[PDB]
Amino acid sequence: GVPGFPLPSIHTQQAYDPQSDFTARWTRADALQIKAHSDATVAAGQNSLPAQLTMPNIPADFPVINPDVWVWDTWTLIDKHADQFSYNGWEVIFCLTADPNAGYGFDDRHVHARIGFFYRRAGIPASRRPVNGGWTYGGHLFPDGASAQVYAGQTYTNQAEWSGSSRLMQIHGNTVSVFYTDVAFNRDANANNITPPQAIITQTLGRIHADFNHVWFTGFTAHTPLLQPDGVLYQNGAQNEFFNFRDPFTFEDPKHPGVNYMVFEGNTAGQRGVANCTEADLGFRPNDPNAETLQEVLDSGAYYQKANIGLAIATDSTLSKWKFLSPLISANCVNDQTERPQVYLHNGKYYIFTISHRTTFAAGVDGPDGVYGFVGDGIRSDFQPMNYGSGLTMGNPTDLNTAAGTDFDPSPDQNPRAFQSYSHYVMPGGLVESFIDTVENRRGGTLAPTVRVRIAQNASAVDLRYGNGGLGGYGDIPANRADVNIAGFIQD
Repeated sequence: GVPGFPLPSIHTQQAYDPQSDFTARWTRADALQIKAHSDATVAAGQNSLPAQLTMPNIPADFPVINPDVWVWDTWTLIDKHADQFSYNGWEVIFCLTADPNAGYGFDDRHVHARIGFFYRRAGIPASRRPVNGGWTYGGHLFPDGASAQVYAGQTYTNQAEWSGSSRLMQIHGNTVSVFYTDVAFNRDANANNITPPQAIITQTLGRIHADFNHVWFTGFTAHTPLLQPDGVLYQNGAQNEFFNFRDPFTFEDPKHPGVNYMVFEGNTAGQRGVANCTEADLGFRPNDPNAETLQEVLDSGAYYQKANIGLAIATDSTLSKWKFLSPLISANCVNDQTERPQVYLHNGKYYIFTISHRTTFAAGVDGPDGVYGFVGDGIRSDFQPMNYGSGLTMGNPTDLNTAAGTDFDPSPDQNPRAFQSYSHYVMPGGLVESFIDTVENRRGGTLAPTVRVRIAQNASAVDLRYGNGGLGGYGDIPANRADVNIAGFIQD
């Protein structure tokens, strides 16, 4: 109830059938709360965010995970409940990787990304390992031809492997199903698409292995298209050449064993630039003195920002086949990007976490790059945005009062840590891993210090007593469960 700003929308948190068609809305009313709690008295380049929603500062002299590989979106090996498993004594993490010494600049790595994996010994406290994580690099995760099979006999200039998840299919076996986003591009000489990009959510099954020294994989030769945008629940390339569709995360319905769901980044279907946002996407409470009109918001171009978090359900046991369901959350007229959705269980509630960019917010809505959060009573809920009704869980240190800039061209009046990290993922215990983007005109293609957020109902707070003032050591992505498979172990 903050002076001069609209009240946040009302959200019940009530569960709905996941098969139903109810979509929660991260409304303008909700999102505007961010600038409502942003301290407007700060000096140029100081953090205007509320201190408990700010991520600790990353040091300029951070280490690198590996001097020979660029590393960003990073996940690890999880079961159907998102618990993180070591395998026969090893921790493993899967990364979008790229090559520093090939021709291209950090910012153009994306059309080049390859999934790689790192490993290190399990069961060891972070204070006892190298400053840079101790991660030894295993190489590419997939055999070289294999991800491009999805686009065999189509024409493109670039085909890359974008992020997703790795699921331990057998809690004490070795089958892993990697879900990832198999993208293709057809760029002209100025990097413009002559033809709209393709993103296809893809499964590949493979087996993990480990001896005493060394981790490795087998399989990953079969890459099965699972989902691609249909242009009716999820926006496609024909509709918007800049459409988002990626970041598959799967899980077993906790209240229903056997049934599997997946959550992924999307956009609200339809042709780009259609000005079809509704009073519901604005979500103001009746007679609020500070509400905006639908006509104002439209006139301002906000209808260009049309993110959703999508849902799909596996149509059998193998996770090789899936049906789209109505989106879980839309952010029409609020933000174009809700990346890396995950459902997360805590205290018998359901949390959707997703990350976003300051510069994908719609006109007149404003917030940091970082992690945004929603709570409810089920998989499909009338989700309540976290903290002051805003959705903000943990932003990079940002002055919201001054211009944002970019991770390659910083504005002088903005904070040098606005782009310190991205791709935050919330691990059991509320531990948050992420990659370093920009710290004081130092680009990091590398893992950021793991950090912690205590989560309490519809609110959160960064734990300033985690590790070292909140900073928990670089690349710390720890396993809370152990897969001890003696029989595949002796099969080396």
